[PDB]
Amino acid sequence: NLMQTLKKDYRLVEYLQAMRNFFLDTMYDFYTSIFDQNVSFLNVQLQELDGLTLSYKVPWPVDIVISLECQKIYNQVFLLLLQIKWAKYSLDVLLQIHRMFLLRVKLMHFVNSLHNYIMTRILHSTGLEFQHQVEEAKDLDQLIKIHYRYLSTIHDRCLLREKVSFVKEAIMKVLNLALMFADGWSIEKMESDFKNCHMFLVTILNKAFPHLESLALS
Amino acid sequence: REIITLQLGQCGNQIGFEFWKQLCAEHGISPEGIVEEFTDRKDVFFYQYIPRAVLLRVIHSILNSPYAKLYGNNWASGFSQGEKIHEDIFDIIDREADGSDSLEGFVLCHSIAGTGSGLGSYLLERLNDRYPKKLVQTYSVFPVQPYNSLLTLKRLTQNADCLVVLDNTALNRIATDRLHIQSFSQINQLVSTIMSASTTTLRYPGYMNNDLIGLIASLIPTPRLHFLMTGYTPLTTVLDVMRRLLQPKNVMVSNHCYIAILNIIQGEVDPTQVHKSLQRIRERKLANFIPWGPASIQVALSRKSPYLRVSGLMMANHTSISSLFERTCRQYDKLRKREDNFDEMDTSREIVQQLIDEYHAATRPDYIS
Amino acid sequence: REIITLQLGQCGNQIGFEFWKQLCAEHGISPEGIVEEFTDRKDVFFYQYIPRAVLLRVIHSILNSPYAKLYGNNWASGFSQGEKIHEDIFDIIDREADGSDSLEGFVLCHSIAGGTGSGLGSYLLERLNDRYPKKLVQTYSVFPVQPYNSLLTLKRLTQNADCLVVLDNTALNRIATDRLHIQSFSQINQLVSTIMSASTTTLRYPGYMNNDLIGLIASLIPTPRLHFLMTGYTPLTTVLDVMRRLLQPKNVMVSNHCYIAILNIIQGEVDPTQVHKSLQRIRERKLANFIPWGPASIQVALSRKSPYLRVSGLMMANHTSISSLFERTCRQYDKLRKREDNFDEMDTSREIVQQLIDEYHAATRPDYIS
Amino acid sequence: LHGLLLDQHEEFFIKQFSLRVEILPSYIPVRVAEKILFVGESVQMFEKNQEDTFAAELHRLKQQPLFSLVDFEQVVDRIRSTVAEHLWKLMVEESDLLGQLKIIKDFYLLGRGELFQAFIDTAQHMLKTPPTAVTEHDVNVAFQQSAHKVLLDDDNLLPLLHLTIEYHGASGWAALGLSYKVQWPLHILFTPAVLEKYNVVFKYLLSVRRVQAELQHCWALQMQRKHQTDAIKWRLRNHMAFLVDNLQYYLQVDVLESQFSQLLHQINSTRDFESIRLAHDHFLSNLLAQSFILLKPVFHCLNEILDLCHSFCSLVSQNLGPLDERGAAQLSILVKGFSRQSSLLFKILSNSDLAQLLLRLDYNKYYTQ
Ligand SMILES: Nc1nc2c(ncn2[C@@H]2O[C@H](COP(=O)(O)OP(=O)(O)O)[C@@H](O)[C@H]2O)c(=O)[nH]1
Ligand SMILES: Nc1nc2c(ncn2[C@@H]2O[C@H](COP(=O)(O)OP(=O)(O)O)[C@@H](O)[C@H]2O)c(=O)[nH]1
Repeated sequence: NLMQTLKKDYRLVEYLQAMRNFFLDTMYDFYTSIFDQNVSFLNVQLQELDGLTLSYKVPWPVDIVISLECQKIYNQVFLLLLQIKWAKYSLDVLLQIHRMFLLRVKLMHFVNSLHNYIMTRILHSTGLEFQHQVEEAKDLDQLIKIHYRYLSTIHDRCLLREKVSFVKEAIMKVLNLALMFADGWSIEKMESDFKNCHMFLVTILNKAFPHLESLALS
Repeated sequence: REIITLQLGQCGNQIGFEFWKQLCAEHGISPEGIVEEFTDRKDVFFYQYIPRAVLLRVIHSILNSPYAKLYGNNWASGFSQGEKIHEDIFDIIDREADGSDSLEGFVLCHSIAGTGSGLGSYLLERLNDRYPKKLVQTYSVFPVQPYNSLLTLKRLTQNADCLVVLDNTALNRIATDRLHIQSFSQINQLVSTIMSASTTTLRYPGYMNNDLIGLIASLIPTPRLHFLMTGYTPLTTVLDVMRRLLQPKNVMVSNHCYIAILNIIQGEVDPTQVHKSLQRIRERKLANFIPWGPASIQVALSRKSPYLRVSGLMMANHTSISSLFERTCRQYDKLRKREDNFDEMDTSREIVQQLIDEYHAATRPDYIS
Repeated sequence: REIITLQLGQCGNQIGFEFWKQLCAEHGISPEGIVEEFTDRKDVFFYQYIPRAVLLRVIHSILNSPYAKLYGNNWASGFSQGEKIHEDIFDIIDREADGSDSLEGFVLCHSIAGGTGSGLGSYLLERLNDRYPKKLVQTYSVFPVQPYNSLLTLKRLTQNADCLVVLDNTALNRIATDRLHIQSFSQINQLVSTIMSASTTTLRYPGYMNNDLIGLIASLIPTPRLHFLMTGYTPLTTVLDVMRRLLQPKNVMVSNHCYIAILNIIQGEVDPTQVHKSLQRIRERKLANFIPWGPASIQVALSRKSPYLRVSGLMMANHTSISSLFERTCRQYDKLRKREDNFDEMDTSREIVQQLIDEYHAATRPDYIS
Repeated sequence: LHGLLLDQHEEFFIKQFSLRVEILPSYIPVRVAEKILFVGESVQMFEKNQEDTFAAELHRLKQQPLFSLVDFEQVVDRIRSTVAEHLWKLMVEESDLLGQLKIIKDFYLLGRGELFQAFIDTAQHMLKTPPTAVTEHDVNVAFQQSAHKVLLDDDNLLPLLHLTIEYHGASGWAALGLSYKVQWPLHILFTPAVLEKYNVVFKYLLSVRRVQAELQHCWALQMQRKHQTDAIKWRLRNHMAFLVDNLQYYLQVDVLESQFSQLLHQINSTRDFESIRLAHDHFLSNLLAQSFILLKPVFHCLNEILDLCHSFCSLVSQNLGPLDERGAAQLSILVKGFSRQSSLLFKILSNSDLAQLLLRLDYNKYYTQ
């Protein structure tokens, strides 16, 4: 009965589909306003460097599935995703003088390739499999397991749990190049850094656990 | 964030109307601009339903169609007539631009082959004047004609934010090969398909590419090289599509290398096999890129209109487009020494020479400087 | 709190009748001034039904209309006549004031270009301030020897009329060609009546605020000098749709620069929940510039269209760009001064209007105060 | 069923009636207790075939040797929906439930605001003094004279409004109140409790309507005084203190005419009676919250703006010449307190305060403070 009323509506399944939809269109206009703060200003915008804790309201019949420690993980991936949309949009909204453009394609590519990896290859691969799994739910318990086997794996493929200061920080520090170069609109001293950190990125990720090779091409 | 369309001359009004036919056919909107009962965000291309169309002899033909509920030959001739009605047409733009909540772009359907080429030349210089934060993309169509053509190039070389070539000769080839016709009313059937499928990611929201600036700026490396060519083979896995796309028999253009490739997949394909298809494209190496900048191929998934089978579209930035210019360029030098100031024509010839000379250097290992 | 309306000059008497035939049509009032069968508060303009009007050749044209039961050219010549019929007309005015319960204001329709208006309209504003000192005098004046009549009148409207709305015939004749395609006076007046009608919409229907003429003007005029307004009528569909057409100067009847305060009037049945959503996007786009010195806001109000007769819209604007129109006039005045009993009154009038144009040009500075 | 209670020892759990919880049974839910009190009050205030059928059902329950709560509600929910359906007829169709609600929104929620500005103009001097035992009736004749003063004439629904003065258990406005004698059928929905929270809102909304009126009179006093250097300091603070109240008086049509638009929708959609009893109870609960009344800080800050403005408008009206004999020395005291309160509320703002701050800062002036 609970699963029945959860496809729509105590439609627990219907509520779950909306959850991973209102983040991970609509959320495009939301972030673009933040590019150009206040805690009440955002709410009217939503209802229309690393913070913005987001939450939601779940009825008791589905409270047992979407637990409290489940909100934070869903919030964890949302924070990191925006920083990618940020750098991707920051280097996109604009349009040795022309030498800067060679530093654009050499960079606007790299952030774009990463974004193509997290969303499509991960945030849509496991998502396509998860839906095909929940539609065969036959138990109160295993529905938790098939769900908990969706976050704890998507938090691993998207490298955020461990090996942060070993690998994740590299992507994080080169993301600061997407901020510095965006404002300025020293040039020679950027490629010396860029060609180093990018080579630092590949010469560190070269240890590849196996799914990392889908991006290791560039 | 909406995009407004403008149809100029007999050609532009023809290609836009048929495009508005199929687009209204894809959407669940009856010909009478009334919603049909029978998921799609349509505020970008529709106003609550009336399209944001700006049409500019053929007007009678449009009205005679059952879709009435949905609303000389010199280049210098068009340029003069445009200044005459400067405020006449721009009030229609301004009443809709300010009438639009947040305008995003400016798409243009015009043929540079007579008056639309002159009027189109007028709009570009004018649109850059008033609106400095508005994208201008032009779906220009290519084939006394060399003159009108080369001028529109000079205007299009620095005014438009992007450009998509559509040459009639290559389109004439597809007319006989895979259709067996020999007609104007038939070649545009493909052009509408090219146009509609081009903006599918914007009318059906997905995860990536929720704005037109998101699609183009991945291709264009520098504002000078803002010329694109398209591809549409389906007339089957993800690998079968892209390989059918790189064959020059399908490209709508009559050493060299690419700049960047963007692909559109509209079928029910699985996202499990796309990243591997790129590998087999790289290993087998069916295309080369610039030797200087590390170039990439992009591909996006979408959803076909349920109100309407795996199809796909390809957008390209290929340096072989230089040859198309050099032909009319040679044709200009032909009639120049063959036959009140006649000085602007030389200024246009100088600037278009720059762009071509940049193409030939764009494909060299020393594009720097 | 009723408002006695006066009409002077040919232009003023003509627009009023077209303003009257429009108003009584919105209500269930027969041309015989009798209610027809067919909530709408009708006391502000009608006396118990007769309109509280005082009309001052053209009168014959009005009495020949089926609405009969509804009730030279120099500045010096017009004034001289005024003082001669001083006592005659005030008994007409005074008896209407005592008849009303609590008289509040004085609506006046006159044209500065119109000789009679430039002579008789100017005289009343000085007498009206003398006799009744606690009554606002607001005029629907309309700009067009011609520059003389205009500047001499502006000398009175800047110290007597505590409010004013300007209607420029140049922009009106323009709008007639582009979006109406007329080429006469009999056609352009149709749109004039539409402005005055929707200008007093919130008063004729019971609402929450804006239940008096003071309820509209007080938010617009901060200082006794900045007392000039402008109007805009868009429909010639959501709440965000109507506002984006207001701020475009393509519809405002006008020919750094920034506003002072905006009043929006909506006569449709739009959902009043999304109006706060519309204002947010407007502040995001930043479509209009404002003053930094003092606190100001953009306002909006709702009402109901006449049921016996779809979304309309009218905006009240207080712009400093209106000062340019004065300069154009006063420029031509100086042009005729060097080309042609005391010739001194026309001299001081040029000086006092110099303060007005100065006050607006100094208003667009971060230091307008003092 | 008959609108009277048979009790003389405080036995029944229903003692303008109310409801008792500390004596209510255990297994009976509080929800159905709300249903009972409504059907009873609606008949008491109200004073064919729907009578005998309800009797036999009540008697049949006594023969059941097991009280099943699932069946106790099964008969009560029909009776509630029965009297509510007929009451909704009388409230809308003959009386233009909906008709009574329109009357409520008018007089309780200041819907007919024009009546209350003339009511204030007359009943002004007879209320500023401390209220005594005679001013209770001294004002009722003024209010009755007010309705006839705006040609609103109806012997119906006029004698149902009797102004009360909470005397002997201070200005007159602090004790003013308005009671409404509910009819019989609507007594189930209008208990003295729900008519109490309505009364509290009527006091707060009448207060701000009073200060804006006398403030607008000051505006007409400066304009009347057109021809002192310090004379400008008034309007530089008056127009300042005008926007803090006028905009405070806005957002009220955007919270009244919006919430009222939903409650009027909730009835015309659901056929159930329980929906009305919860939607209306939900409708009123928003007014206590959205109107910033329950939140003490915003209720304690703007509260000072009210009586501070009283001193200002009185001071400028208490003289006919310039503020010279310590008057200007007095004006400089409020601005030192008010201007701080302006920035103080700016800090309180920075759920619904955006709808208030958007209007206050669309001109970006408070950003400088
Ligand atoms: N491919 C294609 N080309 C067209 C079509 N209609 C017109 N053209 C081209 O447009 C050119 C003539 O444009 P014209 O009618 O003179 O434009 P106008 O001067 O603005 O009216 C010709 O060279 C045609 O090749 C069409 O339906 N399809
Ligand atoms: N808007 C408008 N203006 C008018 C109308 N009739 C006259 N005017 C204005 O009045 C001016 C001419 O004044 P005139 O009527 O000769 O003054 P009179 O001889 O004293 O009545 C012109 O400049 C017009 O702009 C009208 O019906 N509508």
